[PDB]
Amino acid sequence: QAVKTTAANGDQGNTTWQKDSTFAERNEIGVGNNFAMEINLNANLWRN
Amino acid sequence: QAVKTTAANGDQGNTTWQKDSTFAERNEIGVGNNFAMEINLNANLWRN
Repeated sequence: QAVKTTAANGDQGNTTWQKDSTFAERNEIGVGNNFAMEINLNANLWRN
Repeated sequence: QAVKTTAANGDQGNTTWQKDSTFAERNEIGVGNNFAMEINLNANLWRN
Protein backbone atom coordinates (compact mmCIF):
# COMPACT_ATOMS: atom_id res chain seq x y z
CA GLN A 1 0.00 0.00 0.00
CA ALA A 2 1.47 3.31 -1.13
CA VAL A 3 2.32 5.84 1.56
CA LYS A 4 2.90 9.59 1.51
CA THR A 5 5.31 11.44 3.79
CA THR A 6 3.74 13.07 6.83
CA ALA A 7 4.32 16.73 7.68
CA ALA A 8 7.78 15.42 8.57
CA ASN A 9 8.77 18.48 10.61
CA GLY A 10 10.87 16.13 12.72
CA ASP A 11 10.94 12.33 12.07
CA GLN A 12 7.41 11.65 10.83
CA GLY A 13 8.95 10.52 7.53
CA ASN A 14 8.45 6.88 7.20
CA THR A 15 5.55 8.11 9.27
CA THR A 16 3.13 8.70 6.62
CA TRP A 17 -0.39 9.14 5.67
CA GLN A 18 -2.17 6.82 3.30
CA LYS A 19 -1.29 7.64 -0.30
CA ASP A 20 -4.66 6.23 -1.39
CA SER A 21 -5.63 9.62 -2.78
CA THR A 22 -2.85 8.99 -5.32
CA PHE A 23 -2.49 5.22 -5.76
CA ALA A 24 -4.49 2.05 -5.27
CA GLU A 25 -4.58 0.15 -2.05
CA ARG A 26 -3.60 -3.37 -2.60
CA ASN A 27 -0.72 -3.10 -5.06
CA GLU A 28 1.53 -5.84 -6.24
CA ILE A 29 5.22 -5.84 -5.69
CA GLY A 30 7.90 -8.48 -5.28
CA VAL A 31 11.26 -7.95 -3.61
CA GLY A 32 14.53 -9.84 -3.97
CA ASN A 33 16.17 -11.83 -6.71
CA ASN A 34 13.62 -13.36 -9.02
CA PHE A 35 12.57 -16.98 -8.58
CA ALA A 36 13.61 -19.40 -11.31
CA MET A 37 14.63 -22.97 -12.09
CA GLU A 38 17.93 -24.34 -13.36
CA ILE A 39 19.01 -27.09 -15.75
CA ASN A 40 21.89 -28.32 -17.90
CA LEU A 41 21.48 -28.80 -21.64
CA ASN A 42 24.65 -30.08 -23.32
CA ALA A 43 25.44 -32.84 -20.83
CA ASN A 44 21.86 -34.08 -21.02
CA LEU A 45 22.05 -34.12 -24.83
CA TRP A 46 25.24 -36.16 -24.83
CA ARG A 47 23.82 -38.50 -22.20
CA ASN A 48 20.76 -39.21 -24.35
CA GLN B 1 -17.97 -31.52 -4.64
CA ALA B 2 -20.87 -32.74 -6.84
CA VAL B 3 -24.66 -32.57 -7.24
CA LYS B 4 -27.76 -33.31 -9.29
CA THR B 5 -30.80 -31.47 -10.58
CA THR B 6 -33.52 -31.14 -7.95
CA ALA B 7 -37.26 -31.75 -8.47
CA ALA B 8 -36.90 -29.18 -11.29
CA ASN B 9 -40.28 -27.52 -10.76
CA GLY B 10 -38.72 -24.27 -11.97
CA ASP B 11 -35.29 -22.59 -11.90
CA GLN B 12 -33.73 -25.56 -10.10
CA GLY B 13 -30.63 -26.32 -12.18
CA ASN B 14 -28.26 -25.21 -9.45
CA THR B 15 -30.91 -26.13 -6.88
CA THR B 16 -29.31 -29.43 -6.08
CA TRP B 17 -29.16 -32.29 -3.63
CA GLN B 18 -25.84 -34.07 -3.11
CA LYS B 19 -25.07 -36.52 -5.91
CA ASP B 20 -21.86 -37.58 -4.13
CA SER B 21 -23.98 -40.44 -2.81
CA THR B 22 -22.47 -42.10 -5.89
CA PHE B 23 -19.18 -40.17 -5.87
CA ALA B 24 -16.46 -39.13 -3.46
CA GLU B 25 -16.63 -35.93 -1.41
CA ARG B 26 -13.31 -34.21 -2.25
CA ASN B 27 -12.65 -35.21 -5.84
CA GLU B 28 -9.64 -33.44 -7.30
CA ILE B 29 -10.26 -31.17 -10.30
CA GLY B 30 -8.04 -28.53 -11.87
CA VAL B 31 -8.93 -25.10 -13.24
CA GLY B 32 -7.52 -23.27 -16.24
CA ASN B 33 -4.19 -23.73 -17.93
CA ASN B 34 -1.65 -25.94 -16.23
CA PHE B 35 1.47 -24.66 -14.53
CA ALA B 36 4.38 -23.87 -16.81
CA MET B 37 7.96 -22.60 -16.75
CA GLU B 38 9.22 -21.07 -19.99
CA ILE B 39 12.86 -21.36 -21.03
CA ASN B 40 14.39 -20.31 -24.34
CA LEU B 41 16.81 -22.84 -25.79
CA ASN B 42 18.75 -21.98 -28.96
CA ALA B 43 20.09 -18.58 -27.92
CA ASN B 44 21.25 -20.16 -24.67
CA LEU B 45 23.18 -22.84 -26.57
CA TRP B 46 24.79 -20.34 -28.92
CA ARG B 47 25.75 -18.17 -25.95
CA ASN B 48 27.34 -21.16 -24.22
